[PDB]
Amino acid sequence: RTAAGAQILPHEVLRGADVICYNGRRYELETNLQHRDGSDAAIRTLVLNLMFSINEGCLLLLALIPTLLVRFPIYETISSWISTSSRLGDTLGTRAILRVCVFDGPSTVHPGDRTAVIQV
Amino acid sequence: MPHHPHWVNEHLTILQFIAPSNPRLRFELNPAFDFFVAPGDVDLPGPQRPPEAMPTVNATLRIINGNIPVPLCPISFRDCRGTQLGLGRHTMTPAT
Amino acid sequence: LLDVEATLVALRQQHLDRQCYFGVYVAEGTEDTLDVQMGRFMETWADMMPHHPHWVNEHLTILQFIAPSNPRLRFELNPAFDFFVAPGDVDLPGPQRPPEAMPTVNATLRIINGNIPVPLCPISFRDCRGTQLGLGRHTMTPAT
Amino acid sequence: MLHDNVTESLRRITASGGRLNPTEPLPIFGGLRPATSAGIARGQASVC
Amino acid sequence: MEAHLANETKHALWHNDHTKGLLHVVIPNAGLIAAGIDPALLILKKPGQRFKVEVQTRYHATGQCEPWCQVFAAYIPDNALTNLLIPKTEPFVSHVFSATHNSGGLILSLPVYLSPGLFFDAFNVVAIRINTGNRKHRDICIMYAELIPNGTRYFADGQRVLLLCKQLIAYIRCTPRLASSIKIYAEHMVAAMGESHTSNGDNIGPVSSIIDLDRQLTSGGIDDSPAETRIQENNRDVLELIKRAVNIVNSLMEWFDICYAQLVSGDTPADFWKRRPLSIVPRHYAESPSPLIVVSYNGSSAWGGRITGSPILYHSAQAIIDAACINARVDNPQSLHVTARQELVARLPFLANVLNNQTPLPAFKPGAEMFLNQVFKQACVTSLTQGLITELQTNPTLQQLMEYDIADSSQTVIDEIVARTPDLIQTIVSVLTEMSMDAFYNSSLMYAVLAYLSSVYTRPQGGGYIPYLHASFPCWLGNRSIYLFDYYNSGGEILKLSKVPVPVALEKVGIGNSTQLRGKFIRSADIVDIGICSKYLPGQCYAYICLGFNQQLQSILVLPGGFAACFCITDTLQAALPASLIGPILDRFCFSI
Amino acid sequence: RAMVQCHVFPHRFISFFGSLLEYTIQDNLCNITAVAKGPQEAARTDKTSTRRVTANIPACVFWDVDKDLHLSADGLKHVFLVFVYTQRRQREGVRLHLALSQLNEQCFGRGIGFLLGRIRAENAAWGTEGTRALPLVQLSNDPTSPRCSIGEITGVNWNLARQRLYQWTGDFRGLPTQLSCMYAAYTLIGTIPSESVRYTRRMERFGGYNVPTIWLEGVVWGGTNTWNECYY
Amino acid sequence: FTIQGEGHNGETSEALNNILTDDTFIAPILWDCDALIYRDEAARDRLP
Amino acid sequence: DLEKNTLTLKNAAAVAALDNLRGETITLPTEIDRRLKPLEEQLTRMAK
Repeated sequence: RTAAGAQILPHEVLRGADVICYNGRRYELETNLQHRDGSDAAIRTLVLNLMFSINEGCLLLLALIPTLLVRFPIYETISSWISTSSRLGDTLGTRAILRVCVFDGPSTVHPGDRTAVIQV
Repeated sequence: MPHHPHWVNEHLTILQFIAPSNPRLRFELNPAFDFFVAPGDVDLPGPQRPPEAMPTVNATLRIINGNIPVPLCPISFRDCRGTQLGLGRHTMTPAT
Repeated sequence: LLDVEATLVALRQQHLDRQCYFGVYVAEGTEDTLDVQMGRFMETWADMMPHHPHWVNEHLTILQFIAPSNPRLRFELNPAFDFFVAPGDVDLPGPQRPPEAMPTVNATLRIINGNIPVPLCPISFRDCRGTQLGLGRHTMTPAT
Repeated sequence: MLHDNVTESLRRITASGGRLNPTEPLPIFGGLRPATSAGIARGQASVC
Repeated sequence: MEAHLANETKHALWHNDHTKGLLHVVIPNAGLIAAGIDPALLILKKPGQRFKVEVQTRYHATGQCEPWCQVFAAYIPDNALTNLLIPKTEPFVSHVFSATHNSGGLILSLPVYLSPGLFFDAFNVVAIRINTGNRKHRDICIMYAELIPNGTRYFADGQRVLLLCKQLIAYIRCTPRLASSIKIYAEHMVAAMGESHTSNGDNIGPVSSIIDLDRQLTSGGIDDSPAETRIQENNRDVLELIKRAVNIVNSLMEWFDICYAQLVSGDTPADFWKRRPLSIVPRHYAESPSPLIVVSYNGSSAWGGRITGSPILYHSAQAIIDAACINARVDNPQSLHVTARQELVARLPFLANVLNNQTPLPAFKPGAEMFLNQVFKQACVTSLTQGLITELQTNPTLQQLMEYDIADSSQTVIDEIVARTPDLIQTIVSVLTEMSMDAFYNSSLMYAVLAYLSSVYTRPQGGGYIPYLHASFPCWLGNRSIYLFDYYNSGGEILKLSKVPVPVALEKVGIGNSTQLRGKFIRSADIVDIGICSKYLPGQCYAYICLGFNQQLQSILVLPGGFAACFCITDTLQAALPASLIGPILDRFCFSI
Repeated sequence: RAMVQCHVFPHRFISFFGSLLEYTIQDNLCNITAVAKGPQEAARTDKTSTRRVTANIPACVFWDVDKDLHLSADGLKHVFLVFVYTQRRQREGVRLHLALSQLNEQCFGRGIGFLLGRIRAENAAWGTEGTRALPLVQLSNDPTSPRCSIGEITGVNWNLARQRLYQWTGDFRGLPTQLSCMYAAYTLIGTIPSESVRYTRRMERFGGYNVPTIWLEGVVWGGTNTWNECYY
Repeated sequence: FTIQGEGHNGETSEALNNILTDDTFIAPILWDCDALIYRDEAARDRLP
Repeated sequence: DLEKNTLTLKNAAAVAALDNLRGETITLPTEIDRRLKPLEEQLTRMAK
């Protein structure tokens, strides 16, 4: 969406074929396009940082030594990239704690029934 | 021609008329004033280039027995009426 | 249109017999005059038929073909291809002089529609449905 | 075979009714789970 | 259009070897009606055949050949033009646009030569290999003149897009949905295309806009050549100066793209190139009424593309030849002066190999394989019949010698066939001038004979003779495992009966003295379309005649009646046919790694 | 073979499941319950042949590791499930091994790579399916720096001044490397209540045929199917 | 008797329910020379 | 008998070139007329 907005020439392909099912079912998701929300003001900075990190990581390979190719210390950017990667290493950790132990199935014919759970 | 012809077929009697037809049967509600659809901003007579306005459901007068469908009225009733009316007047079939 | 392979294999392995290959060979002719054609016809009529065909007693068949055993008709396949066995193997056009080749089984598409009496409604049913569909269409006087 | 459009048109013609549409399309890779019936207050019959 | 686009990455990654330039060529399927085959088995039906198409070159008295090209394609029925021109809208397919009964299409790869020394002539025939029946394959053969006609259609493509855009605008405007912003911006865009063209003329003007090919494939061949551009600019300058003299003396789709992406929500490869002018290079013929439309990319500096300046014209290779020919008023360059020959050699390096008279060949006939193979087959059959008749004349003993499984009540007619051997050989000799020659011109016998000669003369420079795929698999190391038997009737008339030969196993019992023959069978679990002629017993109104051949061109007679002759014709072929007749055969049927 | 050759990994959807342990029979019906980690052998269900429960594993459960782990295994061992992947020329296969080592989880990938070093190079060479450097940066960093990424762009249209720039003398589209180097995986499935487990090779007679089996003790199941792979 | 007015993009009723539309089973009496033209214009996609 | 095959192949390969050249010159008179059309306009301007 940001590329289409800032490109003044969007690509006609935006969805393709992305349908999520479950044992032959229908999800009916992403059925709105004109709807706008204020939650997108915080993800633009995140995606910009992610793409900057990707660019610097893929550019440092060709700046150090081309092994696969047959007043400026140039260290502050590398140090900042390493620090941001180390900071995001703990942020990306979202390991689950609770465990689900479903007896038979409550949603086999109708979701929203008696469901079992454990604390392992 | 935007699509296939709507109801040009004339081989429907009871089920061949009530099973596949739905847009042509929804407009038949009461035998007093039929209704029909037409695009909006259309004059009678209209201009050369058809307009592109929002269609509006119009109405058609029933001053004559023309809008009555054929399939729901069998020819047996008409034949019975003709035979009943042909028994009190002169009948000269062969010469005519 | 897909299960005919099994029937073809079955008829190939059945090792059936065939007769009257000259009739089904259909000799072709290019740039041939009528005199040559009639001479060839006379020559074939002289001695071309090995044995008398069995497909000629169709006068009294309605009862005489159903009352006794019908081994030839009981091998009838699905009603989508012809059922006839005769030595063919001809090109387009085929050979001119028909030789004595090995018997083969050939089938065509569903062009034949004359098999109404036996495998479908009988002649009486055909007449009844015809007279039901058509009552009278400009009947003529007996004198005319 | 090369009959997809013809058979789709035939099925549309034969299923273009005007009474009730519980189930009809049944697309590919579809489940079409049965709907929820009533409770335990019903009768008894049979089908054929 | 998807497989070719996926395979284009191999050509895109190429940097060196500019002598093979891949381009998009569309071949109409109008000629498939005369093929006589099933179109269902040509796209996707019963996988396993692995149909492939190969492209090879054919030189003339120079030697060597192109090492083929691994390419493939697929057809598309049911109005391929509709789905290749109109963008794909399968989820919301409706009655969009209007067109007549269209046809299919195919994409074939044809390498081209690009270099500073371009040059152009018509002396090379492109051979196309099709994995179908060899009997009436219905192939085509064209020279290099039709491949490069030096022309393009750049002006006729402008009006084609206008009709489509007008139709799509009318379709969008006919449905009263969305909001008035789309309508008002479309009206503003329409009005922006002209002041008096819309306010005083018409906005859309459907009039008689019918999708048809009338003025698109008729005119526009040579219209953007540099000479034509110079003439046009001179005419425009003349008009401008005339207008100036008369005056002196009297007496922008960004919103459209966004809306299209929002509405259609789907992209096809045939939409990105619509924004730029295209190129059409038709090459029709009288064999079939179907132009050979050629589409070239506009964003790349390929053949026919116009993105940076003057494209490839294939010039500076005809004026010199014409001047040399007209200098002495002689069309043939062989009878020209020494100075003309030297100039032709200097200007054309590739023409120096013809003046030296190397690799002699009668005239210049690229299509010599057909009658060459016909002559080879005739010579081999005459040698075989001479050998069999000589062995029959010099055949010792009489009647049957070994046992032979013959019924007691059926042996009364077995000797009749043996006693008619002179009649049989006379009929075989006489049938050479009566039977059709189109039935044994593409059989397995000629292929086996050609594969047998591959052992001798393994290229002038060497080669291991290791094919990749789709080659002579039955004939790899020896022909003693797979046999070819032809069944013929007896009497005074012999005609072809079977269609495809079936191998028959054979073994010898006795290990000396009077040898015995007893055929066997091998159980196969890969095919069920096997005839019962081979399994037929020797009895039951006699049998056929079999003459097997090994890899050493040794023929063993399997005629029933206790007669067996062994003759070799491997040295007769070399004596009658010298080694100078295998020139084109070695040039074409050769490969190395 | 069809589902493997298409470069599709089905392990991304497999979740942890319990082990069934129950003996019952009915009329064309069988409902077998499952257990988890806990005092299964101490609950004294009294439903087996003996007073306790039976815990056995097939022959293909352990692989030789002493050649690289000659040091004594002083500690609690762990059971790991290994499912490697192969990538060759139109040929592929599966290998559902069962590793059992006392090494750390983070070193399991390194050990697998070291053990399969003779085939890792071949896999990397066969996985490459689907050029001028810039050594003047060290000299142009401080001096002669044409830093005009804003002044020369926001001011001029830049539609005609883009002439020389850089070209890289190449053309590439797509460098798939993440889906080519993935050949090692391990998951913590199954533990042991006690260490120093000794295995004995014996024979068993059950059912309609006698098959070789290995009897073990002090082995339980459970855990989680946490996929944490380390490709090399 | 048959339904007229609906069909595919080519023929509507003639080639579908004419039976003897092909000029091969006709009597061997002719008076014109356009029989071949009619055949190749009718059976265009039927191996002409 | 190879001369007949050779001449048939030559005719088949040359028919495409011949009729392509014939069709290329169809629009040549129209091109000449449209190129000489500005000359008529110049003559009319000179007369005026």
